[PDB]
Amino acid sequence: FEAPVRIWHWLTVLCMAVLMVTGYFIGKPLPSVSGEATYLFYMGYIRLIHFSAGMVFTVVLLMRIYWAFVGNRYSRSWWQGVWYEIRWYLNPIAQAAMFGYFLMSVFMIITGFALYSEHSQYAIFAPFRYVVEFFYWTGGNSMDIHSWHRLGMWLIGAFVIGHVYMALREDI
Amino acid sequence: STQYETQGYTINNAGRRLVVDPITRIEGHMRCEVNINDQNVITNAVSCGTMFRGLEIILQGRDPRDAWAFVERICGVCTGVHALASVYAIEDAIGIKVPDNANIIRNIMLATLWCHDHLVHFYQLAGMDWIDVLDALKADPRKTSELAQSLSSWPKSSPGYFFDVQNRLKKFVEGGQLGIFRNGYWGHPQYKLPPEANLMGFAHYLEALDFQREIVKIHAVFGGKNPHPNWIVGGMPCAINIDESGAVGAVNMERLNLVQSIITRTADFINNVMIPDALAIGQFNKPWSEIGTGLSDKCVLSYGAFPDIANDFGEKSLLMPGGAVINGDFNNVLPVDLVDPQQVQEFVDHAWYRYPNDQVGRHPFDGITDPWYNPGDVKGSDTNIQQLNEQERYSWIKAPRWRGNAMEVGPLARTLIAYHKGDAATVESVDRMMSALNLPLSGIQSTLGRILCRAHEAQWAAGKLQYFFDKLMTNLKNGNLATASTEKWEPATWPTECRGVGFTEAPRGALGHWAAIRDGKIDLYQCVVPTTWNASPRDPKGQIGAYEAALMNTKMAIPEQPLEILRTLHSFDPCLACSTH
Amino acid sequence: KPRIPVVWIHGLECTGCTESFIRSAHPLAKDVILSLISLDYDDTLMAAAGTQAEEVFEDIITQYNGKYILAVEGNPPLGEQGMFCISSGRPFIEKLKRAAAGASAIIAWGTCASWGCVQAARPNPTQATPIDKVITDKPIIKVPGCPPIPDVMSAIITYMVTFDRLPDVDRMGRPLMFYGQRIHDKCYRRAHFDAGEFVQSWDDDAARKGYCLYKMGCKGPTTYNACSSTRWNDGVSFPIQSGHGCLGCAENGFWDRGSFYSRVVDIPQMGTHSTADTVGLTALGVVAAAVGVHAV
Amino acid sequence: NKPRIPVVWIHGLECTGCTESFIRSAHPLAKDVILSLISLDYDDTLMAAAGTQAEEVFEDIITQYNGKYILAVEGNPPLGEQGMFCISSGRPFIEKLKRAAAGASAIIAWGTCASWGCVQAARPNPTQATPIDKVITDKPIIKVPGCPPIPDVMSAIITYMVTFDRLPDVDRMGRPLMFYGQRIHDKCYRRAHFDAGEFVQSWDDDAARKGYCLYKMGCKGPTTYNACSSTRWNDGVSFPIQSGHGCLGCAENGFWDRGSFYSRVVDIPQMGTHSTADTVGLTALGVVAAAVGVHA
Amino acid sequence: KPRIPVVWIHGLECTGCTESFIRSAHPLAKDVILSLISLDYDDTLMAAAGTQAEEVFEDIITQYNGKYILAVEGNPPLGEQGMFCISSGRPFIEKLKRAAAGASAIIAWGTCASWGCVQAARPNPTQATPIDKVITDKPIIKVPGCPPIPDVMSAIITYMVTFDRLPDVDRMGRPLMFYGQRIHDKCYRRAHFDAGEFVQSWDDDAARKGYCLYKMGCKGPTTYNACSSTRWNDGVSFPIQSGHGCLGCAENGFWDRGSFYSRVVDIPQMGTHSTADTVGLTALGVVAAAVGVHA
Ligand code: HEM
Ligand code: SF4
Ligand code: SF4
Ligand code: SF4
Ligand code: FCO
Ligand code: F3S
Ligand code: F3S
Ligand code: F3S
Ligand SMILES: [Cl-]
Ligand SMILES: [Mg+2]
Ligand code: NI
Repeated sequence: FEAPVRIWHWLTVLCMAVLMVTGYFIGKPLPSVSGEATYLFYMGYIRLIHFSAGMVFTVVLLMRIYWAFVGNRYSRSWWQGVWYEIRWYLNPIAQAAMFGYFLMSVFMIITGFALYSEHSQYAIFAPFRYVVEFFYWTGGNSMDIHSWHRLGMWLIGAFVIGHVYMALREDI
Repeated sequence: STQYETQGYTINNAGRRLVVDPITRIEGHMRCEVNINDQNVITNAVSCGTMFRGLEIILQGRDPRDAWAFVERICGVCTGVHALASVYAIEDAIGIKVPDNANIIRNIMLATLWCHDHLVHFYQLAGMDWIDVLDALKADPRKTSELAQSLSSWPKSSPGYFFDVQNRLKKFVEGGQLGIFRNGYWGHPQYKLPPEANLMGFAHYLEALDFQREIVKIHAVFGGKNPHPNWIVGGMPCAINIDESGAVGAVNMERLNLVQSIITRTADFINNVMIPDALAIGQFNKPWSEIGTGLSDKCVLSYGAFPDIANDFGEKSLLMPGGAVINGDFNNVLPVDLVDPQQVQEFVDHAWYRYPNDQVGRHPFDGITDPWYNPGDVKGSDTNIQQLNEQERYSWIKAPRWRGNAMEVGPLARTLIAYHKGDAATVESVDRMMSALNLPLSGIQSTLGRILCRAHEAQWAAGKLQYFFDKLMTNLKNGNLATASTEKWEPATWPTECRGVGFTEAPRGALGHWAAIRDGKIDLYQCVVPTTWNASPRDPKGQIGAYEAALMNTKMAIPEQPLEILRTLHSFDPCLACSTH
Repeated sequence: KPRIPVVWIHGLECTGCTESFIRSAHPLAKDVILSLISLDYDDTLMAAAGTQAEEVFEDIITQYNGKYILAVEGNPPLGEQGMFCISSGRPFIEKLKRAAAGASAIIAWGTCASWGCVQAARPNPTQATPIDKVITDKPIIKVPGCPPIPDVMSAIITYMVTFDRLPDVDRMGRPLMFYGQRIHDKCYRRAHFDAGEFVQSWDDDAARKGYCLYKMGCKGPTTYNACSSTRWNDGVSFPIQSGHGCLGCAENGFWDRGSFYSRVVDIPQMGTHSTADTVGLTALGVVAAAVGVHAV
Repeated sequence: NKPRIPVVWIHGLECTGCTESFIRSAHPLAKDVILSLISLDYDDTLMAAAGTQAEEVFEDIITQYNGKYILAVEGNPPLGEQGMFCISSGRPFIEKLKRAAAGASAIIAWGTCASWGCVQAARPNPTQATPIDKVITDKPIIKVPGCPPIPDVMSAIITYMVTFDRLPDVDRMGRPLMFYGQRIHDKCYRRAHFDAGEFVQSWDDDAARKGYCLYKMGCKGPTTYNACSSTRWNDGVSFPIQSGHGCLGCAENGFWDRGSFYSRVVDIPQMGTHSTADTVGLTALGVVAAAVGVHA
Repeated sequence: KPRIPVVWIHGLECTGCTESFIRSAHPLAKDVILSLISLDYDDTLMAAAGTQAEEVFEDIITQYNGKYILAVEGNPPLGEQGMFCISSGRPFIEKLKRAAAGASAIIAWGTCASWGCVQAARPNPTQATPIDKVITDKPIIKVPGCPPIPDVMSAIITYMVTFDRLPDVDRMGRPLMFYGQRIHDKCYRRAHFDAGEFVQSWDDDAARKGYCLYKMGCKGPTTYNACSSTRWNDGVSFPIQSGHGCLGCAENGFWDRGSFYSRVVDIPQMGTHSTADTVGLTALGVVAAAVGVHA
């Protein structure tokens, strides 16, 4: 068994809200506590909720993308790119927004997993270890992965401020 | 050829030219050129820094709190001293006062570096100029033992021990793989130690090579690692916990016990191995108490160091005295001010840099580091220097002057300053040393004197270590544990614009960092480093620096083998990455 | 028996890597030099200078051509035709290339030779370049760190001598044995990290109990090295243990990765001091502007 | 000169491991402790006098320096067989202990033996071995547990008491806060693996060869207070976990009877980040794979 | 057993600190003097005067050299060669240095000895200088306040006698026990501060209900001392409790920190009820005015 099609959107939103709130505090952690670190795991739980929200998010996102593809794009190699451009200068800047949004999510996954699979996951995560070499090729290290990952989160939050105001503008 | 008069010297570049490139058994990259007359005497000397990195440029725009970490990498040999200067400077600019323990620990870090740096230089750098390593193969172990035991209390002196050392060396060479000893100057007539003294020396070289690693454990406790320990603006990051839960995660009694154990061992090695060896080289190389005087009987400089009163850099606080002497007038030790635009200035008219007017010197607050490699005609091409044109630009080192005077800095300089300021401990110490050598006080102002003063400094520093440690422990007994001031850590608390100076005495002499902060970022960062002073090129007056002065009038027994040049230069303990940064 | 010939050259450097090498506790640097290898050229330690030093260099690389190990400390500058670093009146890069040509393998000591280190930081006045950007036809073992751990340096040396082979390396050319894991993967303060127990300002109660230094900017989480296990100077300590966060000194371009004291750091390809919060919050406030202007 | 503080070191039922540990001290060396910090006036293991000469020393010290000496106690008294399970000078050891404690200013209880009872007190405690604090009730007793305690911890506690002229601050159990304030598990360099859910499952597996956590091999780190993970053993060379064996819990009361050493600790929170998130991912990947029809 | 010798000297001061000391409720100053220490020199209380007093001074610092505690009230003036404060025809600073030289530790009583206090305020006519600027080679325990709390003074004394050690101190040399926290962090009026409930003028309704004195210039938020917990004169009161804001009298250079009746700066302040009352009326007025009932 499964459910209605809007479940697989409210999920992503739930995942998104969690990956943001948690990922935020992985980089700018909450105030410090004090006790006996045997019985305390606050930061560890934030990271855990993050990685596994990122698991769910990743699965849902990829199935949700697989269908839009199979179904022609949306509506029920740079040619199409250069042509998207001519008709693009005349709602055409709103599609490129929803597209950029799904492009970010995938970037947040490629980068997010490069970090997660690092300490020798040694299985199906083998490709993500090109992302690392790439950032090294850039003349950087895995710290840059963290930085670009944190940036992606802010960029997503930008669309969300737009996409939310744009939706609430459908309070006709 | 050109001919001219400066500071009592005749600078004459006629005659034969000699090139020593690379200068080895120094830090970094140096090129030296000389001219000798028909008698084989040096009539012209050229000091050339053959490297540049540009830290002053790299520090532009960065966070003042990060500065120490960048500048520390100016030099891995005098590791830590630039970081000390940097935190001094930034704390001067912002107006930060560090806790007592933080100051004591910083003094310990400096003292530790003095002990380590002096020791390694004596044996691993300068040592083979005086010790004929291959001649040690001809020594009698039993006699070597008797010599060693006549000079020191040190336990490691058995005939069997020297025999073992001699055998290890003999085996080592019998393979033709002489390594670091290959193509040396062994058998040079200036090698004056008897075979037994060479064996003793070489054994101690090995002992020093081993033991130097232990000294820096003090840096590892308080600064995490060596080379390049860690520091913070506002004090030190090594929080102290003696008597409370979690002391395992801080500097505790056990950590302090380790520090105490290193201090004892360090003073013991310096006093009974290095000191007697320095004294021994003195006994066998007395003519060198009259060679390589240079500027040391004319102009010497010290900023002073080791503030014993926290945040007080005045005369009542610095345990190592500061001051300047010019024109050989050692009877008036002049006060030094690093803010005064009239005192410290740098000239680039003979260096590979650009000024709006290269005929004037710039105080570091007005400093400019604009590098341009422009050698002029160098009897070669631009990538094939056969001879530096010492008339024009010939070095990556700036030319520092104090009130227009060329100065010598370092252990000898400091000793003279302290001596003539009437520091009782210093006076007594120096007179004893010279009395033992049956030399006048003047004998210190020489190539030999530099080496002697360095050794004496190591002994001074080792003594100081224990002093500082005791000060720390007294604070701890009194419940004074604070190691940092956090109050003005946040850039929001800083003045919008401010500037400061950080100074201390590095192993090689007077060090200064000049820093200007604007809007929480570094607007200016200029460094004048001890070897910058000593290895300085000429100025618009044609005045020569410490190295060039010291090499003047020097007799060479064989010019195809620059042993006398090496002896004098090495006596300064050149650090070229420091000089150029 | 004969020992393997080693040529140790120096480019732009602070000589910290050489200094580290002689700190080795086991084996002692003394025993390495005397018994394990033949240190045939090394400016810092050799007796010969000038033309005598040059003769040694040419003689070693010629007589032991294709058989010696080249150890490289520092890096070559490309600026001013290479004359930012001059050796025997010529650009250091020529020496490097000449030495590399006859080497059977090359050791890149420290962050300098591996990556570029401090002189290569913005704006790299001299165009300091890591060795592997210049020498592309030789096996290069990167042993990064500023400097690397003394006993790591010697362990790598003893490995190559004893096992007569190069150590296995990661995709970056670093030996897996000491650089296969991150500091954060073996840091004794991890218990505090995961508990959310952090030092917030220097010398607070948290610092006095040895709490995690993540909020003080520790770059342990992204830095591969052995410091948290092997430790420094005969296992006495390492940066974090003495209360300062890891700077990331073993990592490529760590100098230009923002403040050492901040979690969110400079993105070089995007301005002078623009970080992910800078660029990110600017974009968030710019949409809020559009979203509130249009809504009136 | 200066007199040193008189120290009387007595031995009950023990293995003499604590005395051995004491002389392992790296800083200060045991030699210097004996020479300069204290006056070790009685100690069966080291003293020249035996028999009636030893008895005379004992009597003379505790009488002359009555109320002014420190009593160090290694081992513990047996209550069984009227105390004749441990006989000193033809009398029950407990009589010696009581006589020594009556004149002491303060008592140091070396090791788990004196602190708790250790191995001889394990089920069924044939001799009724009893910790010192159960016998002596009117004197300050500083418990320095461990089997044995860390050498440098022992000397540090001694140097503390000499230098600062006072007893170290203690928990409710009498252990010095300085070294027993935290758990092994809270300063263990393998926490990263614990926290990730990366465990050794059997000896010398790939996990063990990478130095993964030993929680599932029975490590009692999570319930053991000691300094082994920070201070470390034998001049900071190693500690049990670092050399691949889990903590036995040897600093803790009755640790011998807390089940097998290879049995997992209980009531310790443990939820791995990567272990949980790997499960969450496959659970979701497998739910989808089932619905699509590419199950297995 | 003999009692620890204490030498109590006086520089430029008001004798407020000596007065405070004798206010001690527990232990009584009487019992401190008879049973806990040996107050061997103290100009205010000793019988001997002139040459007799000088003889006592010399005898104590000689006989008990290296073993006595030096208690310092007031401070030395550097102006006029030190002759702004004259003791036995000579500058007080000479007696200070002499007494310091033989002391094992120095207690700097009050703001005067610790910092400078009122005489060091602008323009410091006599160049009054705190003890730690003059004596640099001795442990100095600063016990600031004008004067310090009587029972804090005696508690510090009893600590050093009973525990035979100096109290742990901050980086400023203040005993952590009584100076580790700010007045504002233990003030019984913090509820009002946090609510935004302030006295605005003297004897208003807010003052008669014991509201916060932040707006009346209370320097509590920047002052380290124990007045809000230990309180004054056997726990009877402290400045804020009797309706006056903290002057900051335990802090360095507090006399020159602007008027006492001027608000303190860079202290975060955001009321709970003062903010929520504002958000409410902003919303209610936007609403009531739209409906039409602005009246
Ligand atoms: C909308 C998608 C996501 C958002 C908004 C998000 C947000 C964040 C943020 C802000 C950080 C902190 C970066 C820093 O300051 O260092 C972070 C860390 C991280 N994220 Fe994500 N993330 C997302 C997706 C993912 C995914 C799919 C994964 C894959 C498992 C992932 C794995 C990680 C990891 C491994 C870290 C750092 C863990 C650590 O070392 O503590 N993220 N995330
Ligand atoms: S101090 Fe650094 S390496 Fe250690 S646990 Fe914290 S972040 Fe990780
Ligand atoms: S269970 Fe043991 S091995 Fe694992 S982190 Fe805890 S103390 Fe270390
Ligand atoms: S400002 Fe003054 S009256 Fe108000 S809470 Fe703070 S200390 Fe008390
Ligand atoms: N000593 C030293 Fe290095 C130089 N010159 C510095 O500073
Ligand atoms: S700063 Fe470098 S020394 Fe190790 S702890 Fe970090 S890699
Ligand atoms: S067994 Fe004992 S030795 Fe330490 S590691 Fe556990 S407390
Ligand atoms: S005025 Fe002084 S008395 Fe206390 S309340 Fe303020 S510190
Ligand atoms: Cl030794
Ligand atoms: Mg400079
Ligand atoms: Ni240097």
